[PDB]
This record gives sequence, C-alpha cells and structure tokens, in this order.
Amino acid sequence: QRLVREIAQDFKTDLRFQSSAVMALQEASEAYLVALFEDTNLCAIHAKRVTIMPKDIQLARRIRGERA
Amino acid sequence: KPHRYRPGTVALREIRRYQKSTELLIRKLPFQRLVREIAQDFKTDLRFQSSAVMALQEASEAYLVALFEDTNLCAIHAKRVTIMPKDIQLARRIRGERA
Amino acid sequence: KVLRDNIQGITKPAIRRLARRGGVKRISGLIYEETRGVLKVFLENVIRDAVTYTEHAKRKTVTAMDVVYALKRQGRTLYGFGG
Amino acid sequence: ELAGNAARDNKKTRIIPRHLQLAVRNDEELNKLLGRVTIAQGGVLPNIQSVLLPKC
DNA sequence: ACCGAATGACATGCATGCATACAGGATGTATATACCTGACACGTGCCTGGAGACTAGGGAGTAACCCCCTTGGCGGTTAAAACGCGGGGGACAGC
DNA sequence: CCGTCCCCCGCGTTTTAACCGCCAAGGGGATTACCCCCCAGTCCCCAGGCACGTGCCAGATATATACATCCCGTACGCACGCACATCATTCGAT
Repeated sequence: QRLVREIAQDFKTDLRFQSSAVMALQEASEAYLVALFEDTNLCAIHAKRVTIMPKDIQLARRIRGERA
Repeated sequence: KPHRYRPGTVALREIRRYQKSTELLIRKLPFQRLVREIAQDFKTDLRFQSSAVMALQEASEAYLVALFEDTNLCAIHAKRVTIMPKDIQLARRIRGERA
Repeated sequence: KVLRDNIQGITKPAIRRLARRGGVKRISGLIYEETRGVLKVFLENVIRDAVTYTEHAKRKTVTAMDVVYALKRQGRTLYGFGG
Repeated sequence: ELAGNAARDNKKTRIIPRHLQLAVRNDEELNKLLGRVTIAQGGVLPNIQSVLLPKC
C-alpha cells in the first residue's frame, strides 16, 4: 500500500486509493510473477542446472516477447 | 587437390545472403499440393483461389523463421551450437502453444 | 528505520516464498534485484492506464474496476472483482 | 520518411517492402506498435549472433 | 680424503612443437557496362458523396448535497524480518 | 568424466515493524436537478476521386571486369624437450 502510493505519485498527485482496488495489484502481480517464475525453471533445467540465475529470467522474458 | 572450405565456412555465407534477400524459399508447386491435401478433410472438392495460396506460404515461412531464431537462443543458452528437437519443444512450451 | 524507497519493502524472504510456489528449488543471490526491477516495470504500465481511466472520468480516486480494465488490456483478465 | 530515406540511402528511388520492413524494425518506438504484424516479402533484418562468429 | 673409474648433474647440442606472419591463389563479391518495358505516372472521364443549410430534441454539463470510507493517528504483541555461520554440493571449467 | 570450491542452505538469535484495535474528519464519490447546444436527420449538389488508357521512362533488367577476401601452405622464429657430452659426484683404490 505504501509502494503503490509512492509509484502512483509520479504519474499524478493526490490519488486516494479505494481499499478494494488495492489487493488486486498483488494478485495480478503475484500470478504474473508466479507464472514468470515456473517457466524460468524449464530454462534452468534445460541447461542441466538446478539453480536459476538472472540471465535466465532475461532469456525467458525474451521468448515471451516482453523483453523487447 | 581442389580447394575445400572449412566446416561452417560456407554456411555463414548463405546466412548473409538470405537475410539480405526477401523472396520465398519453399518450392511453389508442392506447397499448393499439400494445402489441397490437408484441406480435403474439412471439405470436399474446394477450389483454392490462386492469390490465396501464396499468402499461406508467406505467413508460414514468417511463422517458421520466428521459431528457429527463438530456438537458436536457447541452444546458445545451453552453450551449444547445434539445435535438436528438445529446444523447439521448450520454445513452443514457453510461448504457450504446445502446452 | 523505514524511510526509503518502498521497493526494498519487498523483503527477500517474500521472494523466496514465491519461488517455492512456482516450484523453484534453489535460488542464487543475484535474483533478488532484477526481480525487484522486473516487478517494478510491471507496475509502471498497469497504473499508467489505471490512472488514465480515473482522470478521464475526472475521478481523483482509483477504483477497483479501473484495475481490471487495464489488466484486460495486457491480455491478463482478472475474474473475481467485477464486470 | 524513414523508408524513403533508407531506400535512397541504398541508392534506390522506388519504395519497396524490403525498405519498408527495415524502417519499422530499426525504430523501437514503432516496433512496439508493429511488433505483432509481419509484412509480405518483408525479409529479416541482417543479424547474426556473436557466438556464431568464427573462432578467431 | 684425494686419486681413478664410474656415474649423476650440468650445460648445451639436436631435433621438434608450436606459433606466426605471409603470400598465394582461389573464389566470391563489388564494380562497370549496356539494353529493356513491365510498369508508374499521369491523364480523362464521370458521378456520387461529401459539404451546406435546415430543423429538432435529448444527452452532456452544469450546481448541489450528502455521508462514508479514506485517510489519519495511536498504542500493544509478536510474528516475521534481520543477522551469523557451517558447510556441502552445485557450477563450472577441462579432457 | 572429473574436480573444484563457494555460496546458498538450514538453523539460531532478536528487532521490529507489521498487525491489531480503536478513534476521527472530511474529502469526495455518489446522487438529483436543469437545461441548452449539439449532433443526428434531409435536401440539394458538385467536384474528388475513381475507372480506364496510356506510354514513356527510368527504374529495372541483363551483360563484362575489378576487387575483396579466406584458407592453406609456406616459412620462419622460437622456445622448447630430448639427447648429448661434459662437469661434478661417488664408489673403489690409495
């Protein structure tokens, strides 16, 4: 709730936030993060490793196309 | 006696050539025959309008090329040079079509 | 001792938990940073649109439906909160 | 403008789709709008991965 | 313990490995040249559809009010974050 | 295949800052009223654009030639180890 208020202040000033609208961002971000996580393993296991490193999370976000 | 290029020395040349070029690569005749073959199942004796067929060719190569370039990266990510099918499965997996 | 960027308010163990839900076994230390940046990037788009609908409606208050509409734009629909 | 510019930069005065593809993919700002669509006879941008380069 | 015979160490002869720079020479590419014409560029209709001017009636824009729900604050506990660390096994490089 | 480390992991402290529970204010979101002014609706119309022809051009298209480049061989250095004789050590005789 602090974080959203901080970032939103850049785009505009004095945004009172409806309480219900808040938890949505977590859930949407959570699943997006969760989805972005699982596929990273497949990238990781593909190189026969077990630990994920950021070069993979960059590669994964490319194949989806979002990196560009 | 005759000169021989080293392995891969030739291969990179076509890379440069083909990306510069912008024409189709599949043989024209078989592709029109194949689409007729597959389309036969959905509907009997359909007539393919002549201009329509190459459109399927154009998209297919465009769709195809996108696959290999993507499958190329993971092979490098796998510290390899040659692609094998397991890469394409992965690439198709990540985009979300195979799964 | 909380006055700083709230991005660091996203504690490292919280990330460690999410990796588990995605089935990640082992995590290197360097992940915790780009994950912040990557997540940071994600907010930038959604709120921008979320702000846009609100101010277009002249509303000073961001409401729930504004969120799902923008989320629908990015090809990620959200069941459960209206519409 | 970009297409007409680049085709002229290639010593050609008639605009053709190969020129047209080059402008869109070379400007990221437009690449966002046209990332989805591909153009007939577009041709791929000249690109080779660095690791593919010769060992020396 | 120094003198010989013998032998290991020392010093270098010998041969080799390896690197490197080149020059060749071959091939592909770029240049360098004519002809060629499918094919852009007008050019001429020809009409239809966009503009002008007309009325009519509702939807957007105002004021106006309200109350709730957002924001603010305000202690208490305590669960979770932060920290230390010991180490082992995952990455990773090399053959 | 081998190995190799280090750098994440569990685990123990322990700090705190979320989390709670409560209290308050008022901004403002939500709701109503008025209405005028604004866009849709018609009629007429007229010229912009479109369908068709048309050629000319240059855009192409083909020619021949020069140049750029790559690979292999070549040579050549060199620093090298192996091999070698010699220098220095060692066992026997002294």
